Amino acid sequence: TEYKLVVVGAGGVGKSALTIQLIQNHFVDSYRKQVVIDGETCLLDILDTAEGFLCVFAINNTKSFEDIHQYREQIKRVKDSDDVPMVLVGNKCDLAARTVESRQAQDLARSYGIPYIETSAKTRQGVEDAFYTLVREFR
Ligand SMILES: Nc1nc2c(ncn2[C@@H]2O[C@H](COP(=O)(O)OP(=O)(O)O)[C@@H](O)[C@H]2O)c(=O)[nH]1
Repeated sequence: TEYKLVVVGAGGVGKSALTIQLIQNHFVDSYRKQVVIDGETCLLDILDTAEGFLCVFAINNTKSFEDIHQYREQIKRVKDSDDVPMVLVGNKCDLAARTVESRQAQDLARSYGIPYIETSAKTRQGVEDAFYTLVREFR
């Protein structure tokens, strides 16, 4: 179950930090892990890049947010669908240096028909929520 939770974003947004937090539960390749989400026991196979896509930007990195659009166009163009499980993640919410406003990310996730989750991989704030939210978009 559950290919491939491909985690994709601009360098240094926190794709590695988020994933290892999920798998290895510590703040610092592919991973497979049996999880329970809303009662179901399923397998996450997670591709941390260097079926479902976790699209990550950093809330202090404006370029990494504007890159979101290219990732989306490349996803619609490869799955031939405007409904492929995908979640927009605003990482690094623990920082005060926010150049990307919550509303912007949300208005973008809106026009895509996809959820938006603000996260911190440093604190584990909202990490399960982001991945588990990606799985719920399959259902
Ligand atoms: N303050 C803060 N720093 C972070 C967060 N996520 C990642 N980092 C830092 O950003 C650096 C690079 O992030 P990384 O996990 O390598 O993202 P990746 O290169 O896209 O895989 C790491 O040294 C982390 O310590 C976060 O949520 N908050």
